[PDB]
Parts: sequence; structure tokens; C-alpha cells
Amino acid sequence: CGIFAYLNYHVPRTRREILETLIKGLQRLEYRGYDSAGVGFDGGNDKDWEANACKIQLIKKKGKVKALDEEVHKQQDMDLDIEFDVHLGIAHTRWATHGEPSPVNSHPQRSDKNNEFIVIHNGIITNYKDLKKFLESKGYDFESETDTETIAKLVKYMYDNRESQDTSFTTLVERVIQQLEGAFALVFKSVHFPGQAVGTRRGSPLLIGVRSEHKLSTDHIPILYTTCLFPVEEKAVEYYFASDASAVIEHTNRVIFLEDDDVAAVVDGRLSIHRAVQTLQMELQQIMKGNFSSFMQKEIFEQPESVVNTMRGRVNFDDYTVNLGGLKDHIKEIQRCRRLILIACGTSYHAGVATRQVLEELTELPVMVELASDFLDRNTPVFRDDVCFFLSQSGETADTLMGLRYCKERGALTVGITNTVGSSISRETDCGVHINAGPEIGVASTKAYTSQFVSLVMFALMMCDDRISMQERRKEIMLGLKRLPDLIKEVLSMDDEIQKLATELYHQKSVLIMGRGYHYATCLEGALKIKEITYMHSEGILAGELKHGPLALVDKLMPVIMIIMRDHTYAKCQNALQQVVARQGRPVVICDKEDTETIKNTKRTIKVPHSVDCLQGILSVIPLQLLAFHLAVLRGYDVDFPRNLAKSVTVE
Amino acid sequence: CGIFAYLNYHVPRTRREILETLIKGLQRLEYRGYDSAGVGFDGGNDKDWEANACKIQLIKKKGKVKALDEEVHKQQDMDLDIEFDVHLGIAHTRWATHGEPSPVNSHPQRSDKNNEFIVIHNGIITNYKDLKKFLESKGYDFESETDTETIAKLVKYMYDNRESQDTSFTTLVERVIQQLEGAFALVFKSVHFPGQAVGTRRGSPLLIGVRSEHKLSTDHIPILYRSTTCLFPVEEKAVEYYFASDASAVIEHTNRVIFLEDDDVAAVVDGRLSIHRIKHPGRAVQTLQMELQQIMKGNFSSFMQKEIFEQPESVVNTMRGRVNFDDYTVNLGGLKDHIKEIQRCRRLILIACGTSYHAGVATRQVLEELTELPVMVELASDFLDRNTPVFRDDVCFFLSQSGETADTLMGLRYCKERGALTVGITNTVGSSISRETDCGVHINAGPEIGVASTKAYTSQFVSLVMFALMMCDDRISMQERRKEIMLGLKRLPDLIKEVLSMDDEIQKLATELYHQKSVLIMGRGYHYATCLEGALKIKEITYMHSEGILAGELKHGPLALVDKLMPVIMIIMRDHTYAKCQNALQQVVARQGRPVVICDKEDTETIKNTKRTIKVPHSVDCLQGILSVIPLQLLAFHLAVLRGYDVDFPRNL
Ligand SMILES: CC(=O)N[C@H]1[C@@H](OP(=O)(O)OP(=O)(O)OC[C@H]2O[C@@H](n3ccc(=O)[nH]c3=O)[C@H](O)[C@@H]2O)O[C@H](CO)[C@@H](O)[C@@H]1O
Ligand SMILES: CC(=O)N[C@H]1[C@@H](OP(=O)(O)OP(=O)(O)OC[C@H]2O[C@@H](n3ccc(=O)[nH]c3=O)[C@H](O)[C@@H]2O)O[C@H](CO)[C@@H](O)[C@@H]1O
Ligand SMILES: O=C[C@H](O)[C@@H](O)[C@H](O)[C@H](O)COP(=O)(O)O
Ligand SMILES: O=C[C@H](O)[C@@H](O)[C@H](O)[C@H](O)COP(=O)(O)O
Ligand SMILES: N[C@@H](CCC(=O)O)C(=O)O
Ligand SMILES: [Mg+2]
Ligand SMILES: [Mg+2]
Repeated sequence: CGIFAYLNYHVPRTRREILETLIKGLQRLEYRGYDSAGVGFDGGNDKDWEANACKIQLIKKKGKVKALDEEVHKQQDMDLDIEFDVHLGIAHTRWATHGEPSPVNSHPQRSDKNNEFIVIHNGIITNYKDLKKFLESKGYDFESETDTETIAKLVKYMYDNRESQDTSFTTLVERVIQQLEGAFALVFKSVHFPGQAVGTRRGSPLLIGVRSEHKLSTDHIPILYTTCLFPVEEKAVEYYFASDASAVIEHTNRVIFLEDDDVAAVVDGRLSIHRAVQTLQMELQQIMKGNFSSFMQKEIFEQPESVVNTMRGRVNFDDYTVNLGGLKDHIKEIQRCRRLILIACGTSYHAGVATRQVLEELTELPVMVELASDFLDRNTPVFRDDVCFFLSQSGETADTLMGLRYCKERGALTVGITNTVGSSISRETDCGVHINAGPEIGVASTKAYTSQFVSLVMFALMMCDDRISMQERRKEIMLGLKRLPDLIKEVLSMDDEIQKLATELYHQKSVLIMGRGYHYATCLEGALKIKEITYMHSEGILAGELKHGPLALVDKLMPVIMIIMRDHTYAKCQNALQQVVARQGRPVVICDKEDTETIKNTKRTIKVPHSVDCLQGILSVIPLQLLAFHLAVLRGYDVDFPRNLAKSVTVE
Repeated sequence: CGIFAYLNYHVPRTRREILETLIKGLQRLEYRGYDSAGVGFDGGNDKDWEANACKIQLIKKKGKVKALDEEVHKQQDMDLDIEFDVHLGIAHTRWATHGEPSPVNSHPQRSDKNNEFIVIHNGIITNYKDLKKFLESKGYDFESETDTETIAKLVKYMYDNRESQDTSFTTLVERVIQQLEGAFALVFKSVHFPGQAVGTRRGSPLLIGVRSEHKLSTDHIPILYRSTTCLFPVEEKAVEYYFASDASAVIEHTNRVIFLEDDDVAAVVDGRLSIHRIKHPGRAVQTLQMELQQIMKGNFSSFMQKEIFEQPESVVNTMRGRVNFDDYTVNLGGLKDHIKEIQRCRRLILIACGTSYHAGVATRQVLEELTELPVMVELASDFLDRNTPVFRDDVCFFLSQSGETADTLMGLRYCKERGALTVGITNTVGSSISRETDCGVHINAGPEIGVASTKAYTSQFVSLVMFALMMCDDRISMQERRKEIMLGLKRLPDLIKEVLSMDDEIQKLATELYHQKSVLIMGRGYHYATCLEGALKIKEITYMHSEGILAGELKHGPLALVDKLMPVIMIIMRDHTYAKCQNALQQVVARQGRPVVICDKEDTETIKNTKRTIKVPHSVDCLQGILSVIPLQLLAFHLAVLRGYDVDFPRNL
């Protein structure tokens, strides 16, 4: 679910320049949802733009944004030549987790057949049923099955029952949000208020970009209960409502990050907040594929760089020092606690499984790793002396965020491992670490996993920096981190060999990925990737659990991938490999280069370079990232837009 | 794999009766799986015994015990009518390890071409290579590739180099086991020690059954290190001994058994049983509650079917004497002397493998609710790999039907080394995990003969719930919750019968999935364990790719598998996760999924919007897992039957 609108005040833009800016913004947000899309702009074909703000046009269509960009064009009624000196256009791409992704269920919604109020909504209204009944009794007919329509039919109810003839648009929206429950990020547009936009939020992101060749009046809009942000001397200004910074960085790097219950409004081209204007620390290059055919491919092959950015200014190899600035004012108190709890979903949960063993080694504390959804279902006991970690690339996952607030209520020290500054999880955690992996566009997490991995390793290195007995072990790990980027490059150089393997598996229905110890997480994450983008039925199986049932599923026809690395479980893994073979299995073994024994007795082997036992998981998962990528291409699927879902689960 | 020996001392038995007893003992051990079998007994057709105590005869063969019995009666020269006042017969079923299924590689293994010594073995001699090379250098020729044969040749070497002409049979075996490495359960017989038996074990179970119409000298055999010291009939000599690697082969003759422990050397000399060690303590003669009827299929065509459909009975057996529905009290006898110390611990760790681990997942939430302590559930193999931190105030539970699973046992010893309180949840009296735990509960589900865990899972479930009810018996705020749970247990056996009465509905579902290669089983909360266990059963029994998926994880990736062709089974019960499960259902249907829903009998909302629905009755939320897993037990059973599979035949090792 993404939001984008374009308000050009006294900046002449033709109807083709605004429609091509609305679509260009949705593409920046398409990875957050691509089941449907829509736009809402001014209609009418009058040369004088002032005689057209009373007619609203909605173009919504099923499919990605490319299905909408083609529905906007080749229209016989919309003349794409009218010059608009003041105009407001709202757009929205939708992740349809329920119901059909039909044009009626897409946004912007409408309050009536004449489109007096259209709204784009991100989130859920937890009481849209009671609001739908109240509105149906007063004489409002509903058309869609979404919860967003109860916001459009309600802003018109506050307008049809206003006390004065000139009630500000803010007042109409302020009365609506007072009847809306749950979370929402809204951007309204009405014919009665031509050119005026209103942007309120509550538990959902929403920022306002600004671009103007003229000086701005202030650099800190004062909240209300010498006041508005507007260009000095002249009126030319361009605003960019958006639920993300990627859709705004392309045009400007001056945004206003609203807060919960802040009702922003642009009236006569002046932005006022009812109830900061900072620069963005992002470059446009960070959200571009570059020379890669897909964001996922880029983000996999850039892992040597993102790993380095994660350690930048934090790891000093000349003296073997680890300093995480985000934990400077808390590391001492974290060490007085008695238990570590890692809470996350999906791939972020796998990062905790991947580092659980080393955290237990270097901190000597119990480490519990919990899936957020199940953590909440069970009402897990949490205590004042627990340290609870929350791994979230987006920093907005609903279940992970609920676990955070759950633990905070019980007095635990909360730590965030996030990749999005200013995100809910990052803000509401007591402390934490920004993994500095850069924007992740592909739906499937690749560099986020390995960067979370490295981040939790550095934390462990801090927790034992005062133990004489562990000094040697710390050097081993840190030397491994120094060599890790180049070893990742060595793994990426086997891309062709991985692609060849994919041609031998793309036709199969299932594949079992097996590992243990440090590589339990590897086979779980690999099985998840193959599920998500190739749609093969891949399942991770703890190697030690084969003999207890799952081994019965193995025969000469069942594809099997095993991970056998040079650590303390090598012998146990060799035993599991012998089991798979005795059952007639013909497995592909991800093993170490020097592992001559395995390489000789196995036809298909992916030989990764050696590393420290607690870092090898980073090198063993990358082949599975690549394998899923190639399998998806062979089966004819888009690796950046897998089916049935999108990126970041910000609604439960 | 299977060991059985029968020693009649001054209990006259004919050679026919002896051989029938040996064969009958192996039939109780066939369910373990085997490829070869054989027997060893006194040869010679001279009227009156004793003169026949120098001609040990062997009859071994490759195949089933049936073929062995047929062979036993195909011996022309053999006279089956000779009466024996004293006689020892040993017998064995083999699971080939070091050698191919063959007659020569079958047990018993002999020490020479005249059968001066014979031995039956369960286990592996790791250092048999060095031993074989040594014996050959001393002039001992081998005839088989078995590691067992080294045991037979070595005991004769010790005999050929004995210091005195009257060194005991025990002393010889003591010297043999000092050279063996690995695991072994052994029974020895020799012409030089007629009528005597020596049994010893290390890392493999071995028990002795005893029967006599006369008073026995004791019920606690004292250990003798290197007469009130041994077991025997007091006023008369008549007695019968039964060595066995599993009580199923003894219970029909006697329920008085002695469980041997590692490095024990049990010897029967002049009809008297003593136990020696090299290192007061003693071994107890105890009474098993087991009955022959419990290891028979009865009218069921398979043990899997029996143990699924008898779960109303086994659940009652788990609760018998432990629950009182009048005053709402739970008393687990095995925890009387430890419950108060457990309540002073600060964390629960459940450690297990496979379905036993699922039992922990299935009861984690209620344990957290009623104990209010953190509850960690760990897979034993991974628990060991990570060197999981364990502390003195941890209470560690070990769930194991057999009580012998290697990784669960090693986890038990891991936690004992760190001073943790260890608690066993087991279904095998005398098992390693049952003995070595400080305390525990025998779930009393009866022997599990089927390949897959069916009643053991549900009996472990009920047992852990009963323990949770003990932990909170002093909390006023929880009295009502305890009553709700206990009235649910009261109703539980009848609710199971209700679920089993839907068997016809499960077969229709088995038909729908007959040709399918995958199936996703989705649930959350109390039914996360249900999905995992159902997915394992269908993997183990049906050999199709069934996978359990936590419903709350669908939107994080796995939902990409849903389409119009992927079979899906969703579990939607009426507990606090109901709305979230409905959410997951809408997510699946939106992506062209057409799932079969296991739901509550009176969930009219979902029954009407879903084509096929398995409608189980309602129970307390923390018990529904027992009712919702049974349809998945039956689904796995019927699918395998439709595909021609033998549900009592293990496909893996
Ligand atoms: C956002 C920011 O300006 N970071 C600066 C900080 O990085 P530095 O690495 O020192 O700290 P982080 O960027 O990781 O986190 C910034 C602050 O947000 C908090 N936090 C972070 C993540 C989370 O999930 N929860 C949470 O509470 C941290 O505790 C910390 O107080 O010093 C560096 C200089 O050495 C600068 O290069 C970085 O620009
Ligand atoms: C084995 C035995 O004779 N149990 C008797 C016991 O049952 P009862 O129910 O009282 O106790 P259990 O059978 O569960 O366990 C027996 C003993 O073994 C210990 N133990 C058991 C399982 C385990 O995994 N770890 C462990 O240490 C128990 O702590 C206990 O000391 O009294 C009942 C009479 O009321 C009898 O019907 C049972 O025959
Ligand atoms: O490849 C799968 C995705 O990366 C997915 O598993 C993701 O990790 C979660 O849906 C939310 O995780 P975040 O909170 O870290 O975004
Ligand atoms: O159907 C599952 C199998 O029965 C198996 O998974 C079982 O649960 C354990 O692997 C055996 O160990 P225990 O005997 O200790 O339960
Ligand atoms: N290791 C012995 C005995 C195996 C067993 O049946 O336990 C063999 O292979 O002959
Ligand atoms: Mg913070
Ligand atoms: Mg005990």
C-alpha cells in the first residue's frame, strides 16, 4: 500500500505532466503493493484551468502500475493538453490482502457519484462496520467492500452537516479521524476545496515533500491547536505527499515527516500542521537497479558493499575494536540483564536463528528466538530484566511492532535492529542499531538478512569485550569479518555454476534443504526464498531430525540440498548425508572448497570458501539466494514482484 | 535387534516346548523390523538330558521368524520329545549392520565349528576391526562379516587362556566387555557351563524375567563386586528365567522383571541369579503393569489403526488415579517428592525429538499460562549443537515414548551435568531416560507398536497439561481456569469418540488428496503443533510432501505457494485466535486457494463458506489440539492404505 500525490501551485503543468508524475510516484512505491492502482485528478476540458477544479476523474484498474499507466493513456475524453497553474492529483497502489483487486476496491475511493470527496488510505479502520451502518441510515449508498469507503462517505457527512458555510477542510478531516479507529494515512481531495490537500496520519507513515526555487519561510512548522511553510516573495511551490521517501527523493530532498494526529493542510499553497522540514540522507542512486535486470539481483550482488556499510565506523581491525554508537548509553545495562529475546517475522526471524548460537557463546545468557505472531498468541512471559531485540528491515511490521509495545509494557529493555531510520520500531525502542544496508526494494530480503546477521555478531563482540578468555575468539571472528566482503565476491563469482544447477531443478515440484547448527537458519531462509519467488515447494529440514520421520520422504526422485561445512557438526552432517544416500537420494551439497572428501563422493557440489564457523552462514545462504533467483527466471517469474504478497507487512 | 532367552531350571520341558517358547518370544520382537533370525539350544537325541549338554545346536536363517519355525520342524534327525530338567535356549532377530542378510551372518554367532560358545547381540562393536585382527593373529578363523562374531571368538580366547580350571563364566564375560567398544546387549551360552546364562549390556536395554511357584529369596538383588546375595526359589529349585531386550517377549510368562544397567553382568549359576560389577546398591525385582493384550492388533488390521482408535482408552489410562473431577485435584505420583522444588525453579525447558517435540509445542502456551514461568521448547539435536546455557534453577523436561532416543538422552545428561532438575515424560518403564531422570511421569499409554507416534503424542499432551494443573493448584485466581480444563479432560474421551465417528468424512478427504503430491497445513496458536504433527505424520506414513505453516507467517513469504492447484488444510477453532485464522483464510481464498478447513462443530459461519470442512466438537482451548490432530492421524492412515502402503512397515531406519 503506497500513497503519492502531486500538488503544483502556480507551476504550470499540463495534464500529461501531472499524470506522468502520479504514475512515476507509484512506481517508486510499487514494491509496497502491486495488486491494483488508481489516480484521482481534475476533469473537464476547459482552457481556463479555473473552470475545471469542480470535476473529479478517477482512473483505477486491476494489475500493477503498468496496467494503470496504460489505462490512463489512450483515453478519448481526457485531453492531455490543458495547462493547469494550480492542481492536485492523488494516486495509490494497493496490496489486496482480502477480496478481489477490482477497480471498485482500489483507491482513491469516493463519497458520491459526483466525486465530491476522494481519499487514498493506507491501513485498516477497525470500526468501518459501525461507520457503514451509521452512514447507510443517513442516506449514503455504498458500492465497494473496502474500509476506505467509510472514510469518503464520512467526510461528506461532516460537510453536509457543517455549522458555518466556510468550514475549513481541516475541520472536516479532524471530525472524521475522531470517528475512525485503527491506523490510517489519508490524503483527501474535494471539489469544494479546489487545490487544497489534507494529510493526516495515525500509526502509518506520511511525509510531505516540498520543492521551490524560492526561499522558504521557515524550517520548523509550528503545530497548532509566521506560521505556514511557503515560498517567500513568490508563489511557485510543488508539494509531494507520499508514504515513503523513495517517491520524493527523485524530485526533492526536503520533506516534513508528520507524526500521529498531525493534520497537515496545503491551503493557497501554504503548508500548515494542525492538531521540522529536514533533509533526506538518501541518494537517488540507492533506489536504482543500475546495470542489473532486477532490484533483487543488484541487492544480492551488492552484499559485499552493504556488509561493509554495516561495519563502517563500528569495526576497527587495526586494534580489533567494536563500537556500536546506538548502544553506547545502554551496553552496560544490557549486561546486567539475565535473558535475550529475539522477536521478528520471516527472514528477519531467520537472522535471529542464524546468530542464536554465537550470542549464547559470547554473552553466556539464554537466548530465545520467537516468531512475532506466535509470541503474541501465547502471551509469552516477559520480565523487567529481559533484553528484547526486534529485527525489522522496514521497522513497520505489525506483529513485530506489537511485540515491542508488549515488552515495553512489561518493563523490558527493548533494542531495535532496523534498516529504516524514523520507523516505528526504531523510534519506540529504547536503543538499537541501524544496519545501514541501504534501501531494499526487492520484496524478498537479501542484503537485509546478511546485514542483520553482521549487526547481531558485532553486538555479541561488544558483550564479551571484557573477557580475557574470549579475546582470542573475538580476534578470530573479527578477522573473519575483515575477509568476509571478498569471500562474498568469491561466492558471487559462482553465479554461472548456480544457474546451471537451477536448470536441473526448475521443473521439480519440491526440494528439501537440510542443515544443522549454524546452518539451520540457512536452510530455513533458503527454503523461504525458493517459496517466495519461484513458487516451488521448498522446505527446510533440521538435519538431526531426518531420522525421526521426514527421511521417509526421500528417494531417487526427491530433490535434496544439503549444507555440510567445516565446523563441529561436520561428522553429524556426513552421517545425515549417508542417510539421504541410503534412501537413494542424489543431493546437491553446499560444502567447503577444501572439503575434498565431500567433493569426491558427490557429483553436484557448490564449493564456498571457508570462514569462521559463526560467519559461514552468510556465505552458505548466498548460493540459495542466487538459486531462487535463477529458478524464478527459468519458470518465467518476476523476482521483484512475487505473487500473493508484497514487501513489509504493516497490517495484521 | 531382538534378544530372547529361556532358561528352565528344574522345570521339565520338552525340546518342542523349549523351541516353541523361543519362537513365540521372537514374534513379540518382530515389530522392530528385522531381516534374519536364529536359535540356539542343546542338541543330541539321547534319552535323558545332561549327556546332551555338550552338543550346542544352531538353527539360523534369513527371512521371517515364520520361516525359522518352519525350518525348526524340518529337522529329521532332531527328536523333539526329549525332556530337559535344566536347559537354556537363546534366540535372536537381526537388523543387518556389519554384513549382509545371510545364514552365516545370522545369530547366534559361534566361537568355533563345535559351538563351545554362542552369543546373541543387539548393537555395534565399534572397535571390532582391531579385535578381529587380534584374534586372527592368535589363530582364530572367522566365517562371517559380523562384528558380533568377534564377541564369540573373544570369549573363547579368554577361556583358552584362563588361569585356573574353574574360572567363572562371569569372569570370562567381564574380560570380554573390557575389550569391547560401543553398544551391546549380550546373552552367552557355553557347553563348558551347562545350564548357565550370562547377560550383560552397555548402551542397549536388557532385562530378565523370573517365574516360580515358590517363594523367591528377595525382591532386591544386591550387586557383587570384585546365600543372601542372589535370587532363587527358597525351599525348592524350580524356577524359570527370561532374558529379553524388550518386555513384550516376557509379559505373557511373567510380570516380575529385573532391569539391567550399563556394565552389569547377570549370571544364572545352579539356578540362582546374581549380578556382578567391577566398580549397598542393588537391582530391584519390580512388577510391570503391561499385559499381552496391549501388544496385539486384536480385530484391527494394523497397529496404527488400533492405536489411533483406542485413544479414548489410552487418554483415560493416562489420567487414571491422577485426576479427581469432584474436588478438582491433580496428583501425579511420580512428582510427589519433587513438585515443591520444581515450583522454586525459574524456567522450564522441554527437550525432545520429532513428535515428542511437537507435544511440547502443543502445551507450551498452557504451561506458560499456569506456571507463569518462561518455557523453552528445544529440539534435542540442536540443543546439543549450540551448547545451550543451562543453570541450576532450570527444570528440564525430556519427552520420549521409548526413553532411549540418543539425542534426548544425551541432552538429559547434558543438563544433569549442569545441576538442573531433570523430569522425564516417558512411556517405557526401565528406559534410560526414565531411570536417569530425577523424577518424571509414566504417561501410561500402553506400549506403542505402530511405526508412528499416535497415542503417545496425545498421552504426552494430557500428561503435560496435568503437570500444568499441579503447578497452579495454590492460586485462587486460577481455580476457575483449572476447573474448565479439568471438565474438558472429563469430556475428552467422549469427544475423541465423536471425532473418530467422522472417519468416513476423512476417507472422502483421503480420496481428494490421493493423487496429490503436496499439501499445506496452516494453523496458529494452540494449533501450530497440530499443523507440524499432521505434516510429519503425512510425510512419515504417506510419503507425500506435507508441510506445516504457521498461519501468521503467510504474508511474510509462504503465501506465494497458494493457487488453484495447491491442496491446503486450515485449522480454525473458536479460541482467541479465531479472527486471525479467519484473516488467514481470506488471504488464501483471495489467491485462488480452496482449502479444507478443520473447524468446530458449531462454526456455522465457516462451514457455509467452505466446501469441505471437518467439524470436530468444541473443547477448552488448551485441549482442542488433541481433537484437531486426530483427523490428520486418520488422513495419513487412509492415504497410505489407498496407495498400497503397509502402515506397520517402517520405510526409514
Ligand atoms: C541516525 C543517525 O544519525 N546515525 C548516526 C550515528 O550512527 P550510530 O551507529 O552511532 O547510531 P544508529 O544510527 O545505529 O542509531 C541512532 C540512534 O537511534 C537509536 N536507534 C537506532 C535503531 C533502532 O532500531 N532503535 C533505536 O533506538 C540508536 O540507539 C541511536 O541512539 O553516528 C554516526 C557517526 O559515528 C553517524 O554516521 C550516523 O549518521
Ligand atoms: C513404574 C511404577 O511402578 N509405577 C507405579 C506408580 O505409578 P506413579 O503414577 O505413582 O509414578 P510413575 O509410574 O509415573 O513413576 C514411577 C517412578 O519413576 C519415576 N520416573 C518415571 C518416569 C520418568 O520419565 N522419569 C522418572 O524418574 C517417578 O518419579 C516415580 O518415582 O504407582 C502406581 C500406584 O499408584 C502404580 O500403578 C505404578 O505401577
Ligand atoms: O523474503 C521474505 C521477506 O524478507 C519477509 O520474510 C520479511 O522479512 C518479513 O515479511 C518482514 O520483515 P521486516 O520487518 O524485516 O521487513
Ligand atoms: O511419528 C513420529 C515418530 O514416532 C518420531 O518422530 C518420534 O516422535 C521420536 O522421534 C522418537 O523418540 P521418542 O521415542 O523419544 O519419542
Ligand atoms: N551388529 C550386529 C547385530 C545388529 C543388531 O541386530 O542389533 C550385526 O550386524 O550382525
Ligand atoms: Mg529509539
Ligand atoms: Mg528415575
